Amino acid sequence: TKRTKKVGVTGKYGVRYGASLRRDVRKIEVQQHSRYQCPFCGRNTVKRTAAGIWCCNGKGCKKVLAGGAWTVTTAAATSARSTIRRLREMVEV
Amino acid sequence: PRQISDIKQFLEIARRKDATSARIKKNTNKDVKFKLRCSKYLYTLVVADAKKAEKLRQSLPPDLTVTEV
Amino acid sequence: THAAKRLGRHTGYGKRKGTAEARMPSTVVWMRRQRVLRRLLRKYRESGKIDKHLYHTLYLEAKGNTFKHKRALIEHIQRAKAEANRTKLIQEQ
Amino acid sequence: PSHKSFRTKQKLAKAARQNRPIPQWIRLRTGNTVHYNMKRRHWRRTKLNI
Amino acid sequence: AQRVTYRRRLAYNTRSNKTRIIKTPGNNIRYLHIKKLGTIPRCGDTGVPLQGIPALRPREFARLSHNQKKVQRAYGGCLSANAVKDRIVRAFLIEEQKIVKQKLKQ
Amino acid sequence: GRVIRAQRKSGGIFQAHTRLRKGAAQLRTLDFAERHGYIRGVVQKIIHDPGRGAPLAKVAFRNPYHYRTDVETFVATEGMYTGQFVYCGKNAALTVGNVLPVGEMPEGTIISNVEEKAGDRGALGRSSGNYVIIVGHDVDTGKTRVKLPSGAKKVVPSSARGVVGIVAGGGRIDKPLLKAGRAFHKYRVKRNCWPRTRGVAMNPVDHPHGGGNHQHVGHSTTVPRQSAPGQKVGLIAARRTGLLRGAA
RNA sequence: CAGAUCUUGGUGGAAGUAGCAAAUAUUCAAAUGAGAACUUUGAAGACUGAAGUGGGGAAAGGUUCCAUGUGAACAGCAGUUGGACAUGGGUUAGUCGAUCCUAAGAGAUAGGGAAGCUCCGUAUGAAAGUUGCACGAUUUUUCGUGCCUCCUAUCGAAAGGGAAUCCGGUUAAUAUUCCGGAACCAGAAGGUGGAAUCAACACGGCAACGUAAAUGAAGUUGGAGACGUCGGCGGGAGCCCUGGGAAGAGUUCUCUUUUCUUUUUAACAAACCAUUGAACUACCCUGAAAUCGGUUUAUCCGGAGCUAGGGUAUGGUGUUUGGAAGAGUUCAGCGCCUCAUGCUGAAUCCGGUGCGCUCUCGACGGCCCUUGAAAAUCCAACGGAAGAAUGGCCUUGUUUUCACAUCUGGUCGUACUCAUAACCGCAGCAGGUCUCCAAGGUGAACAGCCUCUAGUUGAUAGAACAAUGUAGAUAAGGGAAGUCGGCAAAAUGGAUCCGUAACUUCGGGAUAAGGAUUGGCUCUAAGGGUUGGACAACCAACUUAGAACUGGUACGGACAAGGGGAAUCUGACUGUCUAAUUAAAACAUAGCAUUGCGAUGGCCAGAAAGUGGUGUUGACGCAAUGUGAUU
Ligand SMILES: [Zn+2]
Repeated sequence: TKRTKKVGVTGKYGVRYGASLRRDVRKIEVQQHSRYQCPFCGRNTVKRTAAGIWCCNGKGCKKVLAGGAWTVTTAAATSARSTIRRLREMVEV
Repeated sequence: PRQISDIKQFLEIARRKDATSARIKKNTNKDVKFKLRCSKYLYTLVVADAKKAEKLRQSLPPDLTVTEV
Repeated sequence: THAAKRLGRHTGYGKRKGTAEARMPSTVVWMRRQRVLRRLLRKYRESGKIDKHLYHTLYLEAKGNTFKHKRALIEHIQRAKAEANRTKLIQEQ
Repeated sequence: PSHKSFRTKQKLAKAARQNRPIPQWIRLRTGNTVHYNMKRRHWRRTKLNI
Repeated sequence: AQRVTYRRRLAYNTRSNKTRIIKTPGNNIRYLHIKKLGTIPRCGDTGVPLQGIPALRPREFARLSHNQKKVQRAYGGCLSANAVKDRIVRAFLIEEQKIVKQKLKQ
Repeated sequence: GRVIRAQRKSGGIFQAHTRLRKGAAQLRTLDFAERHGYIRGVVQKIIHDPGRGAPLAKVAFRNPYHYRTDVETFVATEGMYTGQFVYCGKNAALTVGNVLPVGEMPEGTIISNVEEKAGDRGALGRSSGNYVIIVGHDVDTGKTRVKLPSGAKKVVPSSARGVVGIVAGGGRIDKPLLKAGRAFHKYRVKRNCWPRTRGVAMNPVDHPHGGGNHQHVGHSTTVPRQSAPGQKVGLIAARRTGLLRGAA
């Protein structure tokens, strides 16, 4: 059963706080409570702890990543990484 | 309290200087408990055979103080 | 009174003050049923009546609430084994 | 409260000793009019205030 | 049934007021104050508990013999076997990389 | 009248709650290694600092002069992972998480935890998701122009350090708090500034906005810059007011 | 002095009057005594009914605790009685706390202000010094120097951290403190002993790792201490329940192989520990897996090595023992003035059960713009400072992180109440005051009601039911016609089965509204656990559904326990305040917007300051305002 037409994870909030605010929170929490792939282990086991820290379990690669508030990587950081990569190559060459 | 199961070890610990008193306890199940009061621990040996108990008593150091409770 | 209740007395609609879940949790009933079904599936698999593939299929079906009780699972296993034997004997020629 | 300091216990001992009935001979002393005393303290009437 | 009281003047359910019910040889049900559970030492590189070491309070380790507080291996009782093996391999490989870097420089 | 809440916020009750904080996030002392070459440290912990929206990085460095390991409290940049190597110094590579002098970086680079002065150990762009852009350089009397998160332009000496990358923690203000409890929990580990009572809901003895048969300020909320304490409430030295639709 | 609502003191009418009515409740007999409704004993009837009127503590009190006497004053009646009065007695610790550490904080010192009382300040702009090696020394050892290196005041928790004790007994009053027995911790010194050395500081396992020891100075590193909350699952201990046997007691017109009480094993020590109950919990070896498999109640794991097989570790509130039956309990006899209270007999046994209660442990899952102390102290590692047996045999250095043995463990608190009488409220005041344990039945239940253990029967009494009262009930017919106003009361109420509208932010409204059933007895069907030669002999379990019969056409039979619906105004909601007349539409709230500030700064503070907060901060920040969800 679908159990929810559109609210989804925000069904715990009942009818309060407003529809637009609930929708924005729904998108954020969907991003927040998502398993991501470790860029060093290749396993979909990365989970968030305390708004900016992402860890994946297992026997190996117990690394702790510094990421975004609810996503492992943000668009601005990716753009900055590309810009810094470009600048470093120009300086080296 | 510590329990011993070796007859010769009990005899050695009885011949040891710190061994002062020995107690004989007879139970209703035909078992005899030999309890040695050392400085730190009370050592208990359980014997099920009266024939072996008699020889154990004979081989015990006569200079040791042994009482029956 | 306890003997009468064991025999099935004083257990009518007028003698119940709590809800059905309060008197006996459906969660506990489901947990007992799943443990019974998984125990039977393991017993059959280690006995050799079913193979790993049929065991895995029945395990997923039991988790999916396919079988109402042990008897229903046994009948399903018997039908599956009969069809498999039918295919094996058909392919002999 | 059964958890008292040494100073508190000594003060309680002093208060207990300064609560006994007055011997009559001192009151009967010539030129001494001690007689009755209102200094007597009851645990349920006047508190010691530490 | 029998009801119990604290055997000390601490009247609150604190972490230092852990109690266990015992039945004395007088048919008496009463409390017995017990200490907190011990902790197994953790690996310094991965944080995993160390195998072969008992769980005790920090002061209780002073009464144990030396071999009960460690493992007969390099970094025994401080690092796990996997951590020690990884350090050995990493050390050897990097020293080799230094040697080949110097040789290629020369 | 009576002393207002703004004047009462001089300390005491209104002090910061710093029991659970793990340490100041200063970069490092500018030493010979960072001034003439680089120094390699290994990050070993990435932890959450209560009251701060960005993770902190515990990084271990080898003491050049003593047999000892020194642990720092870097402001973790996004993409930083435990066990990686960071390099601090003039000759450090232009890589995310490395600490380099601002004057040695190419124009237009994105940095964080920038120093206003040499040895300041990080002043600018320290909040989560914020960064500083190196606008330009000027060798003659060496000074670097940078762009701050507020959009302002600041001139700094071309020897101040900075961390390549963007501060971790992403965009934290994009999610609604949605609850007074969430706001209460957020500010509990920060200071006693929440909740806030409006001045117009007060009495004249309490606030300049208090009093009246209707909840109204009565006078203009734009107060002069050189106002005495106790009357410097509302919009202090407001250049403009109201809704703006399109400007630089 | 006749006044001043004059001052102090004494004393009247009201007046033998108001009143001494919350918390269900007392009765009979005897003893004592001058005196008995209140004392004591016995019997009966009751209540608190384990979130207690029970047993203990923290704060507070200080002798109220106990014994023996008294009844002058108090116990608003009484008293032979008392928390009252008088005389004496009573608190026993290396293991319980304090003491030790540090938290928020306090606060010396340097230094700087201040006329000054004093203020700021705690490695601060201080020549702020305790730890580590042998240079010399008859000789097998902490004192004079030798160059050091981020040490540093203290106070601050009887609920934080922390070295270590249990059982039985004992007093009129003390018990983890005394006695008997049995243990543990820390510190000090140092008798063996095996190991290894004719030369260096042990071995075993392919590994996880193990042992009776198995040298180790600084320096460095790591770990423990050391940590949130909620939900489900599994295990253990105690309790609850249940089948037999044994001992005693109750009932016995009749029946009941019946009903009730006991049937106990502490710290500590040794060996096993998935067996007997409970991880595949972590790790290791063989092997390489798609037709992918394993697996939890709950969806996680695996070519970064699955399933499977075999191992390693974690190990008690688990098992077998010692302690330890000699203790305790129950029962039954002999001394009979019996004395130090003695002696002689037995039993204390075998089983089971669980969505049960309390505590605890293990593996998990969810939530955070919330990520949930510090220090004392202890342990481990890297590293190698230092050491001296040799005539193949007496002789020494390590092993006292092995085992055993000796000595010491100071000081303060310890009685009692912890409350409808021991604290505070003027009091023996229906008020207030933090916390631990929590039996049986009914019942979802720590609800209400009854009961067991324990406690109490203490609230001045007797007589009679006038008016009016306070509290509780009922009432024919009408059913809000009463009243500003359905104020008050009534009505509904549990559970199961049908059914459920407008509107809506799609989540709700909703238990909407509106209907039916409910007892007892006899049965039936289904849903699960070891099991002898696909069968199958029992034991041990709770549910669900249905049928017949039956009675006062009754049954959530006491208790327990929603009235519902249609609209308007207002506040979005949860939340908060005028303690003692206003709980709201007021405040706050998320949301929205505006303003200042890039540290030589904004805001705030300070008499000053070489001064404090924001700030362990840096525009996704701080500070100052307005409005008040969503659309
Ligand atoms: Zn990974």
